[PDB]
Amino acid sequence: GIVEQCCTSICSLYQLENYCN
Amino acid sequence: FVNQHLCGSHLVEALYLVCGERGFFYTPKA
Repeated sequence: GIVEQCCTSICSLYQLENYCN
Repeated sequence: FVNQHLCGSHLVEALYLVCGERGFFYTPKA
């Protein structure tokens, strides 16, 4: 999930936008 | 501000700034 991709590991804009509506 | 470890309120703030008027969904347990 988002925590695994952005918190426990380094985040990226590509990944963040996956969570925008 | 995006390319780092973002957790909790710090991650929520990033989604807020990046998504803008589109909004977003935060699911800590996915």
